Amino acid sequence: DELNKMQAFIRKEAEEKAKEIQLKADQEYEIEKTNIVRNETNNID
Amino acid sequence: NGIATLLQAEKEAHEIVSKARKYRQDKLKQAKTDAAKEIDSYKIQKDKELKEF
Repeated sequence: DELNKMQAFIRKEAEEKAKEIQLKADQEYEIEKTNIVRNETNNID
Repeated sequence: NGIATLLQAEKEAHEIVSKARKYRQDKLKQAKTDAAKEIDSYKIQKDKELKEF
């Protein structure tokens, strides 16, 4: 009902907030993986 | 009721938002994989000099 809609909207807002957090964390992980790739290149070197 | 139907639509929005998080994470992982190929190419270029030597 109305109470469930507010809870679902809060979950939707939390999921939307998590989507930005996940994208930001993944972007940082992608940069970190690039640094790890450089270490892998150094191992290849 | 009508309010209950809106809850399902709002709940479905959370799944869509959560799905976008997975897509965003996958895209960054693909970008990281692309950066790995460039690192491998640079290492291959260094190995090319060793092959030339």
